[PDB]
Amino acid sequence: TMSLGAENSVAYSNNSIAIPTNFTISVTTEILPVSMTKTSVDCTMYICGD
Amino acid sequence: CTLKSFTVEKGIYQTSNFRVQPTESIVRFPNITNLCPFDEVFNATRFAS
Ligand SMILES: *[C@@H]1O[C@H](CO)[C@@H](O[C@@H]2O[C@H](CO)[C@@H](O)[C@H](O)[C@H]2NC(C)=O)[C@H](O)[C@H]1NC(C)=O
Ligand SMILES: *[C@@H]1O[C@H](CO)[C@@H](O)[C@H](O)[C@H]1NC(C)=O
Repeated sequence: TMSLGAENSVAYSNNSIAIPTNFTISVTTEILPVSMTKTSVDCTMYICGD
Repeated sequence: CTLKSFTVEKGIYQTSNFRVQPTESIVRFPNITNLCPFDEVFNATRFAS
């Protein structure tokens, strides 16, 4: 049975806050297709040839 | 003829396909020439059951 993710209980209370004291500059990749292979078909020569 | 119109707008149009035609015909058969014995089959006096 697959694992959905790691268990993480957030320590919520009505008067506590969590403030970051540092940071990481993270660079991530996103790959997006833009174009296809442009194809042309001669219908008569595909079906019948010569 | 492709666009079915007498006025063709500006652009590039796929119309047909160029192909170089065959120039002559060559027939290549085996050089051995033997008279084929169809006379033994169809002119036989008696056939089998
Ligand atoms: C904030 O985080 C950066 C890393 O993201 C810390 O920089 C590192 O500091 C240690 C100790 O001085 C060095 O050994 C590392 O080489 C540092 N890394 C880089 C990439 O510079 C930084 O010290 C942190 N600052 C605070 C205030 O927590
Ligand atoms: C076929 O057989 C007949 C006799 O049955 C003969 O007269 C005739 O010439 C034969 N034909 C050939 C092509 O051999």
